[PDB]
Amino acid sequence: QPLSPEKHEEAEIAAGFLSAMANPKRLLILDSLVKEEMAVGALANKVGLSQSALSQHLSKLRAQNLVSTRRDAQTIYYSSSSDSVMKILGALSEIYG
Amino acid sequence: QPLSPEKHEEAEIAAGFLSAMANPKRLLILDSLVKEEMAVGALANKVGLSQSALSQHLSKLRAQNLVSTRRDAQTIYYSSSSDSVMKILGALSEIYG
DNA sequence: TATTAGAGAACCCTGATGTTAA
DNA sequence: TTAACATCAGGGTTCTCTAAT
Repeated sequence: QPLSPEKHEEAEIAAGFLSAMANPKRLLILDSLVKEEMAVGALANKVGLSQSALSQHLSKLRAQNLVSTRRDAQTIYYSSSSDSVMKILGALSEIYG
Repeated sequence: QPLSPEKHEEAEIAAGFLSAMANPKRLLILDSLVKEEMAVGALANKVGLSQSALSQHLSKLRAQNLVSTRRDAQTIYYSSSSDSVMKILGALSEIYG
């Protein structure tokens, strides 16, 4: 028996989320943001990424609703309070010790 | 100030794994294979995939060592007994109910 | 059955241009 | 103007399907 289109739907969404997490630098980002608030520049020096590239990664994380922001003047502070991210990171830390 | 190259590597491996899982059809596949043994044809007909495409996806799953194979000479049976896969799927099913 | 090649799109960098607040 | 980010434009790389007269 073939799978019901709803299962396909679920798999599609889950895959979108996982894909948002399925990148090394993005993973480092989510780790760091889960543990603290950071300015984009500081993030750039923490994952060793350029401002443009990191801003794109952050945009893709925003696309999946994986990060939150607060504004102070010209500086934006990113953080992560996504249950999903913490669950996945938890599983990952259970796997690789 | 920046993350240690060791952390970069950890992130690389974890991201490689997640990338292996970050696909809808592949997710359905890993679900089905985690819960039972199946022949390639049956898999192809339950996830709504062609033989070639499914064979390619399974090739990628094998590349990350997320599945095992058994031969009945003309028929090959795929299965999954990776704790990591079950952890990620567990988290996913914890999220989306 | 697994392997190939190819089209079309998504990815992910660099570098330049936009947006927003002091 | 400067400062901190966002987004655009391009080009190389990677994905995932179909075709295999």
